[PDB]
Amino acid sequence: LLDSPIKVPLLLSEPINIIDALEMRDAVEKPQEFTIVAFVKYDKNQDV
Amino acid sequence: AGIAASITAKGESKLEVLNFDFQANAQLSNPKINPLALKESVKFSSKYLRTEHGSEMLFFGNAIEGKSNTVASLHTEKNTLELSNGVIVKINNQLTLDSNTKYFHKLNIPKLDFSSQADLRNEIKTLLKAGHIAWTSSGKGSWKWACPRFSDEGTHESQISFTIEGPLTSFGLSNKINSKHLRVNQNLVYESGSLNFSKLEIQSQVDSQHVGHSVLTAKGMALFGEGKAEFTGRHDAHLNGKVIGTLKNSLFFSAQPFEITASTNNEGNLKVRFPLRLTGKIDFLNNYALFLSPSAQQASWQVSARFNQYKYNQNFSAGNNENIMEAHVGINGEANL
Repeated sequence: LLDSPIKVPLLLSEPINIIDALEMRDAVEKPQEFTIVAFVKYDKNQDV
Repeated sequence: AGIAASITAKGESKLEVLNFDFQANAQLSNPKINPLALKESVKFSSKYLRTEHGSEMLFFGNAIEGKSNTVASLHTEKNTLELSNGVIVKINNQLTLDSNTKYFHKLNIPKLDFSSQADLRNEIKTLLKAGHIAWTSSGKGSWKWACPRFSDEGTHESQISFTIEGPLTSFGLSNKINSKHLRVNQNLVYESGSLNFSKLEIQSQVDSQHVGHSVLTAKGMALFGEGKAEFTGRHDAHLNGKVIGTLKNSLFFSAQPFEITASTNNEGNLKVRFPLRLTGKIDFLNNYALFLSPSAQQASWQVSARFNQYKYNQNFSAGNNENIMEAHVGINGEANL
């Protein structure tokens, strides 16, 4: 259920499934991988 | 004081159409003596669609210059669409603008042997000044396509001439269009100087193989203060095809101080080819003549309407004179049974 395609719809209709383009044979027991990494920083000169 | 804002967003997957390549940049500059410069450029690239924009505004006090272009282009197997716009605006003492717009497409659907193409240039040049207007544009475009249900080709040419200076208005319209089946020229001219006169002139010439020809010409000269009106109204229509005949309309008059005369003349000889080889014989004489004076007047109206085998003449004529009063009614009509 968690292996469904994820995309932003510029074109809503998919001529080929993203999984099909990925060529996987995903099963229920296959651990799908997701990792989000975000960094944010605001810089103030210590030279006052 | 300046700010640099740059963006690079890249969302990637398969199905390249689904892959976009976005970039946006913004740069601002502002010294204490206030000449301001601003610039922008935004880019996205996905196989399905690509549109590009760049705008750079400058402000040197009284002087302001605006440049901004945007061009989009669609690319698919059946068709490739192309739209481009460039805008140049500058304001120092007058407000003059130009905005050019090129459109293009080339659509081809070989499933039914269909090909369509149209290139349109839509450009505006405009100048604004206190006491003067200079506006004009050219609606230039052409077309072509061959489809079993529909096939056409021709060129369209429209020019719009407008201008203002002092208390006189100048406006010139002239449309010239050509097509395989329809050919027509439409010139229109108008001018009126303050509260002095009014010049109206019409030039319509329509060309049609199936219908025949039709000519409309008419001209107007009105002078104010003295209350004179003198417009010339004429027209000739040749009818060909299912309806064959001639329609002529002469419209004459002269409105003058204490004198007004109207001459209307509508004539038509029409033979309409109905289904089952039945012809309607329409022949009518509608003729009018009027005169008006403070002391005497007259009105005459005469109709001679005839359909197929039924003919009808209706006669009426009234004349006001101190010597004699005219009052007669002439009614005559025959209907074969």
